[PDB]
Amino acid sequence: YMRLLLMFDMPTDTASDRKAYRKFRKFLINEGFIMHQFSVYSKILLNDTANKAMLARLKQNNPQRGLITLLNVTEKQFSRMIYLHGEQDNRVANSDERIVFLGE
Amino acid sequence: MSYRYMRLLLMFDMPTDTASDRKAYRKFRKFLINEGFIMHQFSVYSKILLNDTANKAMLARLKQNNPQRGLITLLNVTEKQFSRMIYLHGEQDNRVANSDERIVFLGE
Amino acid sequence: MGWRTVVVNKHSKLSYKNNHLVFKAIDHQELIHLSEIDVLLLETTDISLTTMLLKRLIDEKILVLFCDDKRLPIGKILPFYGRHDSSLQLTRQLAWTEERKGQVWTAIIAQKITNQSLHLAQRDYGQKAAALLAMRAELRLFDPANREGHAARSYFNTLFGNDFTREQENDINAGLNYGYTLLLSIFARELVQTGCFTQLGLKHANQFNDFNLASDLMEPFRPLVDQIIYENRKEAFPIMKRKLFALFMNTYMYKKKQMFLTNIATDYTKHVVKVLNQEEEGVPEFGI
Amino acid sequence: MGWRTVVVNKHSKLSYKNNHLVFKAIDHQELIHLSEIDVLLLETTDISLTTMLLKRLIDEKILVLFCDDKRLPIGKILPFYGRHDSSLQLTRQLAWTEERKGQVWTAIIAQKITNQSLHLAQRDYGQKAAALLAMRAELRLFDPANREGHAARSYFNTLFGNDFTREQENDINAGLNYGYTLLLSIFARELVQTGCFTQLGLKHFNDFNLASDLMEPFRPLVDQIIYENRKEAFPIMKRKLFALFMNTYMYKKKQMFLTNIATDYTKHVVKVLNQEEEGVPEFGI
Amino acid sequence: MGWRTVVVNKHSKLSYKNNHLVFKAIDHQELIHLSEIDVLLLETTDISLTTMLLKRLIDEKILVLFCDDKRLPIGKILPFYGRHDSSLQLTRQLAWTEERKGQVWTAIIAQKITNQSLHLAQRDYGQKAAALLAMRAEQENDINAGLNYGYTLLLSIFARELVQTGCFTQLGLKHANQFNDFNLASDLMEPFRPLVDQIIYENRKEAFPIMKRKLFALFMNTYMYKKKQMFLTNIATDYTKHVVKVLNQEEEGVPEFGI
Amino acid sequence: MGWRTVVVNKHSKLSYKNNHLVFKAIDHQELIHLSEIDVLLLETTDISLTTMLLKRLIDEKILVLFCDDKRLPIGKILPFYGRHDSSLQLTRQLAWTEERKGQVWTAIIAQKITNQSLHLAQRDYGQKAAALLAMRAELRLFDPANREGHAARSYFNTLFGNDFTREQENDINAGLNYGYTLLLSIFARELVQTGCFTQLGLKHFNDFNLASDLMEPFRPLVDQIIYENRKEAFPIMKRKLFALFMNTYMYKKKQMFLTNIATDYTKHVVKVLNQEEEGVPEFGI
DNA sequence: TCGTAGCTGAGGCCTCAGCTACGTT
DNA sequence: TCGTAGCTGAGGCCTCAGCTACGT
Ligand SMILES: [Mg+2]
Ligand SMILES: [Mg+2]
Repeated sequence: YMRLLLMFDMPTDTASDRKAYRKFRKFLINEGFIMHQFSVYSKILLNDTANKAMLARLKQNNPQRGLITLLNVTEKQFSRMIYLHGEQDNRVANSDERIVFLGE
Repeated sequence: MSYRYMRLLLMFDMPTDTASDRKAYRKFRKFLINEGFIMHQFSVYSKILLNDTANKAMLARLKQNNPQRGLITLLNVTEKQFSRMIYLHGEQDNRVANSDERIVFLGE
Repeated sequence: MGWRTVVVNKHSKLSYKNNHLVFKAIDHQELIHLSEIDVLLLETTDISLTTMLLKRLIDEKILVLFCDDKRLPIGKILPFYGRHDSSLQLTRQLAWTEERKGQVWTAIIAQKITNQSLHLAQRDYGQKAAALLAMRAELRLFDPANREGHAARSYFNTLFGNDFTREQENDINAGLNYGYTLLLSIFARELVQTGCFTQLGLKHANQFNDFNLASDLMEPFRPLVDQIIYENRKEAFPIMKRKLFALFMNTYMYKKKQMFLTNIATDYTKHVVKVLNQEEEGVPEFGI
Repeated sequence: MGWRTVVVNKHSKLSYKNNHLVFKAIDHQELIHLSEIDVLLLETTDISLTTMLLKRLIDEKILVLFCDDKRLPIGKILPFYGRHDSSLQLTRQLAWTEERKGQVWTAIIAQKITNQSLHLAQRDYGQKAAALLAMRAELRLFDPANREGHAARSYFNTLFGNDFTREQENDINAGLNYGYTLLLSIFARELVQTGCFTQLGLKHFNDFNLASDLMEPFRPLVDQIIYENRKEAFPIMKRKLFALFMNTYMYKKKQMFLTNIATDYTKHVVKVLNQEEEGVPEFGI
Repeated sequence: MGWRTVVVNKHSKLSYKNNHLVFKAIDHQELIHLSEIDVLLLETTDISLTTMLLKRLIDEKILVLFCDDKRLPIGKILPFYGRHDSSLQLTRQLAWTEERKGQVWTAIIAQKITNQSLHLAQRDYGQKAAALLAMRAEQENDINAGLNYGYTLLLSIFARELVQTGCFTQLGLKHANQFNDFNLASDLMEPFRPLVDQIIYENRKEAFPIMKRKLFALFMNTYMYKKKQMFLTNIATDYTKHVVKVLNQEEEGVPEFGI
Repeated sequence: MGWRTVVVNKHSKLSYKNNHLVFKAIDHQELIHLSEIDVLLLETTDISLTTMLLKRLIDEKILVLFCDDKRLPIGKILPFYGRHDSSLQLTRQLAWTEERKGQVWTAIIAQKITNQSLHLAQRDYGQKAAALLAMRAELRLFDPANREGHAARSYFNTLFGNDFTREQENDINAGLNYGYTLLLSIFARELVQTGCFTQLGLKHFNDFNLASDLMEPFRPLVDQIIYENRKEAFPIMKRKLFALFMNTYMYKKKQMFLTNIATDYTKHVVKVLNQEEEGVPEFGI
């Protein structure tokens, strides 16, 4: 039960660089990553198989640019995120709860 | 699990709109550097902490120097996790500041 | 694939975009990645959705449930195909021997009675419970003596009183039925995935309905609803309905591991289907 | 309970009002009373509909079918309480005798060969055409001698040259295949409507063998169009192929549109497979 | 409470910036946060540093060691003021009774001889070891060079801790600065000497440079003290602060270190 | 083993070459032979030095002192092997008799009162000045009657008005205190050089009471400068106070610079506190 | 009232080299 | 050849509303 934390700093210098970024960022959205903060994304992943799978997919869609970096946080750790200022993203996509209501 | 040489991960998005906003940021970022945080990536900093007590201490200091702007967010990663950081592209920062080893040579 | 049970009950508009379900209501909007979704329950009549979304919901084998204006379930999406090539399993299902169907159905109804008994024991009816094991022992192929129904009567009498009958028209039955429909839709899904038709029950084929086979496979799991409803037998219907979603959250002992209900159902179903094809010899077991 | 099979394939919004299905929007609007509806087929991914309507569609035990982006059926609504009358056809399909499947399949294949021949004759190959009739006459149950394939070879050779094979990767085959997929999706649709499963053909992979089997005699309709445009680029064949949905074709003595034919043909073939009728319906070109 | 022992060997310039030590060479550059630093060892004569940095190194009570051209230690920074108000402990140290200094010094020297014995026993001299316990109820080579290096390390540690408590290191409990400016540190470190003896014994076969490295173990290893595994400098702090208490007569009973 | 006390306070770089200390600043460069050096005092935070030099400074047992940014001493190099001769002064300071500390402290306080009086006379208060001499004459060991404080009150009243108190928060006091801190750091420095500890004054919270005690007679030097600029803003008093480091003052029979006086005064006071001499040295304004 | 992919330009986020003013209640 | 605090402007990072071209 985990959260993959993906962090990039990618170049914008040239139009190939930018294209590569837009492609990559698309891949991320399609893959169900949530922007927590600019340049910083998180995908909730269920178990080990999902992870090794996701990592392989990332490697295939690697835009060989910039600094792109991944961390594996446990759900426990990620939900304990201290908000020094500003408030939490309450989208359901960002929780780990089994049952979900769209307005009860 | 351990947190022994844990790593606090600090992530901000702070407004630049007005000069008070910018001042607040520079103050905050200074606090961070002075407190021994390392820029891993642009809006993203990490401070190695020795144990949990050091953390609760650091958290209290952060709260006191809170700029009251933007989205500022903290996560506790275990040493194990942080050293397993997968570098999808680009390469690691080999500063001593970024290792956890007690004995350090400046050219051995 | 997934784990989320997504319940919708606000006036809203569901769409699809980039592998996400898209929910839009006046106050707010939400995006949820399909790979995270196990079940989509459309509780109300104020919801509007697109055929695009429904295609995709079928692709990712998501259980979709529709409800009436009293928020009771009245139907499901039934995909025609898949896993591909489902054809293989079809030709095998048609080949299922009458004798074997019997062994399996009876083995399964036996697990139910057992679980009914365990449930009674769990409520300190050591006696009535032991009586149901007696009935189990007297089962013959396809239960021509209807021990199933006798067990069922005694079971419910002991749990809810001698006045109680499964018919009709109280809160307790309404909840029991809601629950059973949930179980039904789960196994219906899994069966179709294996390449079977849910129309064909092991004992009655499709004489009475289009989902008998799901109805047959879910038998041993019925007491899971019985437990929840018994515990909330004092409550109003809306509270039973909610407490029943526990089935999708809780974890249950199965093959020596604590597993989630839908995962169990998948294994159980796929494995039952194997022993019906005669690729294997011992029906899998669910106990409570 | 009704009679209408309501097919939707325009970008639209379905709703419910006063016992009517409500279909919008501009250019076109329409109201249809639910008591008149037997089946609602949602052919495309363009449509949007309401849970209110779906509740009511379930109340009146209307068969609701969904399709994918290639307009093939992929599922239906399954009510928990009650049943549409297509359910009955399943029990019958499972009962289809091996002998009868044979008679029907062979009868159908025979119509194909005939139509292949007529097509050849129409291109002034009086000779090669007559040869295919010879092959037709030598058909036995389930064509174990594979006259079908021989007819097919000769047919295509005469039309597109001895160098031509149907395996080879060119514009002509691409169009032929596009056209056949169109025919497939049509019959797939109709079969499911009748309450059948498309997955198992009369002669035995594919999820649509049975559609593949029923559409056999209609193949030459594509063959004609492609032959006529054999000189053109693929995109032009693709467009000229939409003719199938516009043109009208001789069937049961009346000029009818292709989908109407398919509906009759299918529903009637299914009858003779159930043994409620004798005599397969005929399509000629 | 810092933990890093930072050893410098390369021609370089040390600076201070934003609570960091700043190290600059060819083309190696490095920043280290002072709060992480326990000890700074300046091994060579090719290093240049600033009085700013040294002020800050004294503020954060970091042990700074200097070496000669053979890379042996020859001195350390001795702060004058090691707490707030250190004056309080000074007036108490001057009040230390001759009788009590005796009890404490003897108690400490006893711990040493015990630990020497335990060390002998650990090398299977059950006999000679037992002989040293009897005493308790009553040249110019690589081995000594290492022993002395090690003892200087221990000395600088306790010197530091003593000053922090507000004491003067000059005044030994028996000998009160007659021979040394650090007799009191020399006195407190006595029971810890065998820690060096062990390391040197184990490497008695090796060349001096290998003994020197193996000795840094003291700053990394952990040792049994008051029932807990602790790092050497943390022990030294507790041990020292607690010894000072029993000399002021704010408690009874010298703390104990065993090996 | 040497005689020079070498004070550094300019932004600079210290090196070693051929038995010399090497001093380099923007323009100024200077070489000094180590055998001539008794003490090296690093007064400021702008200085850079080498471990080579420090090794050699330890070899020749030179006393090396470091300071903080207020130019007060905070530590020294402690060699492991030998000893500079300032070590000996510690054992002597601990031996300072209570009776003698009294004689010296009182003698010193008396010089202060005298200088306060001379300052008043210099401002044409012949009268109030003579009154302070009366107070001086009534001093006893350790001033239990607090004539010091009475002299101080009257002194400041006459100079800055009867509404003036030294506890009030104004520009005049801010400058007076700045000035006194300057004097303090000077004597703190000199005391440590002699081998003493600054922490404990002759008469008993501060880490520098003893410096505070020795600087007493020099206080009026600040009082003069501030009085003269009592009309000005604080920043102007601060600058005019640097005069202390430039001006020359009568001491012994010679015009000397302040720090040179402080060095002599301090070393000599320390001598009479060790009882190697009789007769406290005198500073008059 | 169905989806996709890809680019642009406006506008906010973020760091760093380089400059000025300052330096013992 | 020592530091700080505070601001600026050059220049790269990052997202998003809005548009075009497209799709059995
Ligand atoms: Mg970034
Ligand atoms: Mg950021």
